[PDB]
Amino acid sequence: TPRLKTFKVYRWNPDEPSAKPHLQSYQVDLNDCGPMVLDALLKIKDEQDSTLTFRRSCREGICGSCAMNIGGRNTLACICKIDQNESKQLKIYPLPHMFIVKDLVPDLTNFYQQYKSIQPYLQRSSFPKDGTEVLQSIEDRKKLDGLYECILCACCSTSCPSYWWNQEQYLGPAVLMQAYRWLIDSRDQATKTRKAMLNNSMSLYRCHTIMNCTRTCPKGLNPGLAIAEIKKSLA
Amino acid sequence: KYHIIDHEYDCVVIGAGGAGLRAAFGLAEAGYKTACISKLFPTRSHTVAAQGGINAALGNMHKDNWKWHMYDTVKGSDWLGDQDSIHYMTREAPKSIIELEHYGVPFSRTENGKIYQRAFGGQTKEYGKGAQAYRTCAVADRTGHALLHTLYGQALRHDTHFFIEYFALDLLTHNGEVVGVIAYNQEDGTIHRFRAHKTIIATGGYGRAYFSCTSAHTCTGDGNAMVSRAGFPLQDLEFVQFHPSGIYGSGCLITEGARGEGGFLVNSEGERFMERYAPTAKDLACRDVVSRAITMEIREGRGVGKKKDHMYLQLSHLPPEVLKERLPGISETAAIFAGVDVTKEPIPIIPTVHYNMGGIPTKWNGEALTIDEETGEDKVIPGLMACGEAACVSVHGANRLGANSLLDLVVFGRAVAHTVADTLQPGLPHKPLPSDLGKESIANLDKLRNANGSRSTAEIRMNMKQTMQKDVSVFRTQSSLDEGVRNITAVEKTFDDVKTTDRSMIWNSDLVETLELQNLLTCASQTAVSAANRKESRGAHAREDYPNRDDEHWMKHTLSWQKDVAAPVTLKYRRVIDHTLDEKECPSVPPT
Amino acid sequence: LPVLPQKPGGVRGTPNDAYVPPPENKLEGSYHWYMEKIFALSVVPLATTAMLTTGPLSTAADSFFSVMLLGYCYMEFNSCITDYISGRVYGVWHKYAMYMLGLGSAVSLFGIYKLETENDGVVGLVKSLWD
Amino acid sequence: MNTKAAIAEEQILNKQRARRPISPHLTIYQPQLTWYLSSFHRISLVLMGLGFYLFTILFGVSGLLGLGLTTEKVSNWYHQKFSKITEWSIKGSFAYLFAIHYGGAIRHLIWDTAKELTLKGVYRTGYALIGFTAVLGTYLLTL
Ligand SMILES: *Cc1cc2c(cc1C)nc1c(=O)[nH]c(=O)nc-1n2C[C@H](O)[C@H](O)[C@H](O)COP(=O)(O)OP(=O)(O)OC[C@H]1O[C@@H](n2cnc3c(N)ncnc32)[C@H](O)[C@@H]1O
Ligand SMILES: CCCCCCCC/C=C\CCCCCCCC(=O)O[C@H](COC(=O)CCCCCCC/C=C/CCCCCCCC)COP(=O)(O)OCCN
Ligand SMILES: C=C(CN(C(=O)c1c(C(F)F)nn(C)c1F)C1CC1)c1ccc(Cl)cc1Cl
Ligand code: SF4
Ligand code: F3S
Ligand code: FES
Repeated sequence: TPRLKTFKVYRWNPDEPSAKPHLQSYQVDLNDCGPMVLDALLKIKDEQDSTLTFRRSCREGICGSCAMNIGGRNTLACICKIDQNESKQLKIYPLPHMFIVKDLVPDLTNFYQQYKSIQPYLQRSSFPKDGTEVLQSIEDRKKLDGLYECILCACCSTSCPSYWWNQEQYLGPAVLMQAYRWLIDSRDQATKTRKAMLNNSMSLYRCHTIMNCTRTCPKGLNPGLAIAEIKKSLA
Repeated sequence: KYHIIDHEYDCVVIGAGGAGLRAAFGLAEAGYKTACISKLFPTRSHTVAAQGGINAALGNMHKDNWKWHMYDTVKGSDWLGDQDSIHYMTREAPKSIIELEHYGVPFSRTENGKIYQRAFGGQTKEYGKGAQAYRTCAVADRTGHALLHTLYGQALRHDTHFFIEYFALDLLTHNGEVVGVIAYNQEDGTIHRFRAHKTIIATGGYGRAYFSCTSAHTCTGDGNAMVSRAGFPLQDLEFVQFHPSGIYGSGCLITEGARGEGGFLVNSEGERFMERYAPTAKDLACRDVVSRAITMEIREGRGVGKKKDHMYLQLSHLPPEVLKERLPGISETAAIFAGVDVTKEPIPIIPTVHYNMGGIPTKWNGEALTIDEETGEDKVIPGLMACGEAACVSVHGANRLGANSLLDLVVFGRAVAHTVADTLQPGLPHKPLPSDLGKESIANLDKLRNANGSRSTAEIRMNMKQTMQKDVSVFRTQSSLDEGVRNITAVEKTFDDVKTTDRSMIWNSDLVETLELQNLLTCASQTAVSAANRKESRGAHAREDYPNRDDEHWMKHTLSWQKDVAAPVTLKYRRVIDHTLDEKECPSVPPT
Repeated sequence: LPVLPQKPGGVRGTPNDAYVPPPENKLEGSYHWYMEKIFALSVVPLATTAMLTTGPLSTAADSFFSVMLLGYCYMEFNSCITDYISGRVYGVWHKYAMYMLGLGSAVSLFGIYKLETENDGVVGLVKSLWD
Repeated sequence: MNTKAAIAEEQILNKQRARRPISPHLTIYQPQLTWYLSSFHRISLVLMGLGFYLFTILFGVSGLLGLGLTTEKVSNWYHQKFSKITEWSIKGSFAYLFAIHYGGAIRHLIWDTAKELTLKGVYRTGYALIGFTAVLGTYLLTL
C-alpha cells in the first residue's frame, strides 16, 4: 500500500514570458524512492512531467551544483533528507533574490565575475635554485585548514540580506573567504595590493555580522569569522 | 528557423577537467588564441571527486628512482601498455609535481618543510623485489578537489576564453581532416561554429552505460561518439575496471587510502582475504584480482548480506587521531548514505564500475591515430589531438595502478601544448569552405526535438543499463556475450521511436538527455562486440573458457568502427610497441 | 524618487569579464571603522554611570555624554542612507539625503547647547519626562 | 570575426535578460535567531534616535526664532497631553527597546575582537540577550 507525499515545485516558462510564476504539486510514492530529495526530483522528471529543469552532477555533495532553497533554508538537494511523514508537504524554491533562467536555474554570471577580481593565484617573485619546492612548516600549513575546501555553491551569499539589495558592488561572504585564503598564505608575497581592493565604501564594509552565512553552510565552514579577521587586519 | 554564429580561433579545447585545463593555459602562455568549451562550470568536473594522490619519485622520505616506478607500471598492465610512454611519463613525473606546487597547491607538509607522501598498492622498490615504497604525494582527502581549484585559477592569470555551458554536437571535417566543432548554447538557444587548426578532445570517460557505477551523472561518452561518427576508430574498449570498494545500492565510493594504513575485509565467517581461497600472499594488490576475490567469495556462501551480495571493511583498528588528520573526507561520506560511523562498526562494500582503459588511439605526444587500408601501418589524422581519460595512449594498458590517473592528466596535458608550438605558427589564414559546413548535425538536432514515438527517453535508457550489467560483467564467456550482442542490437532499433515532450530551445533539458543517449548507445555497442571476440584472459578481462594468457597470438590492440546507431561494427588490430624511447637510459622489460 | 535606468537583467557581458574595483578611499573605508568604534566604546560606560546616579549629572559629565550620543546616532543614520538610498539606483538623491543630515544635525548641536547652559542636561530632560 | 560575433550574440541575450523575474527572498525564508535578533538592533535605534533628534532640533530651532522653551515648560505639555492608558503604552515600549540595545551593543563589542563567533557562541550570547532584556526592562518601570 503506497505512501504518497506531496511536493510543491516552482515553475516558470520563458516561451510564455507574461505568465506569472507559480507552484505545481506532485505526489511521489515514498516506498519506491530514495532517501534524499534529489532522488524524488529525478522521479518526477522520468515517470511524470518531464519538463522540470534543474542542475545536478555527482549526487555526493562535493561539486555544489544542486543548490536550492528546500523547506525554508539553503542546502544541497543530494544531502537533504526526506522527512518520512506523508501527512506533511514540502516547498522547493530557487536560491533567493536571483534572476531565474527557467525553473530552478538561477543566473550566476555576476557571481563568477566577482570571483575573478580577487586574483586567486600565487604571486611570488623567486623560487629555489636547485629545483625543489618552496618550504612551508607544519604550523603554517595548519593555518589553511577550513578555508581551501569551499566548493563555491553560493548558499551563503544568497542568504545575506546585505547581498540581497547590494550585490552589484558588495562581494558577498563566499568571495571574501577566498580572499582571506590568499592573505594568510605564507608563500604568497603580495599582501599590500590585496588589501587595497577592499578599502573603499562597499566591497567589504557591508558586513553587519548577522551571521546567516555560518548558519546555512552545508559543508560546515565558517565564512562569518573570516570576514572579522580581514577587518581586523586592515586596521 | 536556425541562425548560426561563426567564430575563428587557433586551438579549440573541448572539456575543462584536469587535462583540458592544463592544456588550455599551456597553449595560452605560448602566444596562441585558445578557446575552452565546457558543459559545466570548470570546478564541477568529475575530477573533483578524486581522493588519492599523484605518484612521483621525489624521494624525500627514503631513497627512490624513476626506473623503479617504470617497472611497476609495466608489470601491472599484463604487458599490453606501450613501453615508450611509460618511459616518458615516469621520467617527467618529478618535474611536474614540483612545478605544480609553485602554482599554490596546498600539499601536506613534513617536519623538514617538504611534501608528504604515503603508500598505495603496487609500488614496491628495487625492481619489484623489496619493501613497499612511499610515493603518493597527497593532500589530505582532497587531492582532486585542490587540483581543479588551482588549475582553474591559473587559467585566469593568462587569457583563455571560456565558453561555459555549451554542448558540443559534432566535429567539422573536410576531406579527411578536421577543421573545428559545432556547439549549442544552452542559455540562449543558438548554434555556434568554431574554426581552428588543431582541435583537442579532453571530454572524459563513459561510465553511465552500466547500471551501477561510481561516475557522475554527466559522465557520458561524448568525445568518443564525435570521433566514431566521423569515420575514425576507437581502441581497447573491452577493458573496463571494476573497483573493489563501493557503496551497496547507490554506487558511492570510499577511497583506497582506507586500506593503505590499516584495512581488513571481513566476511560472514570472520577471516582476512590474504590466502587460502581467492588470494595473493600480499593484500593491497591490483584492482581486479581483489575484485575477482570478492565476486568469487559471495557466490559460494562466504559473504554476509541482506540478500547475500554485500561485504565489509573494518576501520575500528585505526586510532581516532589519525582518522581526523589523514582521511577526514571519508568519515562524513559514509554517515549519510550508509549511516554508520567509521570508529565502531564496519561499512558495506560492493564492486562497481570505476574506470575505462580505452578510447581514442593516440601517440605519446598527443596526436590521434588511425590505420591505413593498404598496408596496415599507422597514420596521423591531420588536425585532431586527444588527452585525458578519453584518450588511450596505452600507459595503463589492461589494468590501472592506483593514483596514476592524476599523473596522466598533468604529464600528457603538458606534452600536448609543447608539440603544438613546434608545428603551428601563430597567425594563419583560414580556408573558405561551403556555407553549410556542418548541416547534418543540425538536421539531427531538429529530429530529436520534434520527436514523437511510443518509448520515452528514460525507458530506452533502462534497457541499455540492465543489459550491460547482465552480460558484459566481471565473469565472461561465449554464451552470455552472444546474448549481449543480440540484445544491445534490439535496443538500438527502438531509438527510432523515441518520444520527447519539450519543444523549447532555452535550457531544453529533455533534449540534452536524449542527445547523451545517442552517444552512449554507440560506445556501449562497440564494447559488447570487442569483448566477445578476444579469446584470452589478461588484465581486467577474464574469459572463463580461455583461462590462460596468450602472448604469441594475442599481444595486440583492438580497433573498432561504427558510423551511426544500428550499423554494423567491424574490427582490425594493431601491434603493441615494446621498446623504450632511449635504449641506454632505460632498457625494455621482457614478459614473464 | 526618480529611478535611473538599470542594467538589463542585472549583469552585462560574459563570465570571462571581471569586476573593476573602486580606487582606495580609506576615509570612507578603514578610517570610518575607527570612528564607529570610538563612539560605541564611550557610550556604553557613560550610560552605565547614569543608572547608578542619585540625581542629574554634572555639566562636565553631561556635555560629554550628549556629544557622544549625537555622533553615535549620526553614524547609524549615515549607514542606512548608504544601504537603501544608493547612488547606483537614485544618483543625485544619494548626496541630497546626505546634506539634509547636515543642518538637521547642526541645529541639534545648537540644541544641546541651549539645554546645558540654562536648563540641566539632556539626562535632566529625560529623567523629568519619566520612564 | 569574434567581435562581430560578440555584438550579435549580446543583442538577443540582452533581450531575454529583460523578461526574467526575481525569486522571492523574504516571505519564504525560515525565521531564525540570527536575523530576528539583528533586525531588533536596527529598529530599536531608529525609533530611539528619532526621538533624540526631534527633542534637540526643537530646542535649537527655538533659539534662533526665539520662543523661549524650557524643560519644565514642555514637561507639562507632554504629561497633560496624553491619557493615563496611553502614558504607559509609550513608556512601556521604550524600556524594552533600551534594554535590547544596551545589551546588544556589548554583544557587538565582543564580535570585533573576533571572539565568540562560532555557531555554539552565537547562540549562547543570544540567550543572555533575551534574559538581560526581560529583567532590566521591568526594573526600569519601577523607577
Ligand atoms: C570517478 C572517480 C575517479 C577517480 C577517483 C574516484 C572517483 C569516484 N579516485 C581517483 C584516485 O584516487 N586517484 C586517481 O588517480 N584517479 C582517480 N579517479 C580517476 C580520475 O578522477 C579521472 O581519471 C580523471 O578525473 C579524468 O579527468 P578528465 O579531465 O579526463 O575528465 P573529466 O574531469 O571528467 O572531464 C569532464 C569535463 O568534460 C566536459 N565535457 C564532457 N562532455 C562535454 C561535451 N559534450 N561538451 C562540452 N564539454 C563536455 C565537461 O564540461 C567537464 O568539464
Ligand atoms: C546605549 C544606548 C544609546 C541610546 C541612544 C538614544 C539616545 C537617548 C537615549 C537615552 C537618553 C539618556 C538615558 C538615561 C539613562 C537612564 C536613567 C535612569 O535609569 O534613571 C531612571 C530614569 O528612568 C529612565 O529614564 C529609563 C531609561 C530609558 C530612557 C528612554 C529610553 C530611550 C530614550 C530615547 C529618547 C527619546 C526622547 C527622550 C528625551 C529626549 C532627549 C534624549 C530613574 O532615575 P533614578 O531613580 O535617579 O535612577 C537611579 C536608580 N538608582
Ligand atoms: C527585515 C529586515 C531585513 N534586515 C535588514 O535589512 C538589515 C540589514 C541589511 F539590509 F543591510 N542590516 N541590518 C543590520 C539589518 F537589520 C535584517 C534581517 C537582517 C529589516 C529590518 C529592519 C529594517 Cl529598518 C528594515 C528591514 Cl528591510
Ligand atoms: S562557504 Fe560554505 S556555503 Fe559558502 S560557498 Fe563555500 S561551501 Fe558554499
Ligand atoms: S550573513 Fe551577511 S551581513 Fe555579514 S555576517 Fe554574513 S555576510
Ligand atoms: S549534485 Fe554535486 S552537490 Fe548535489
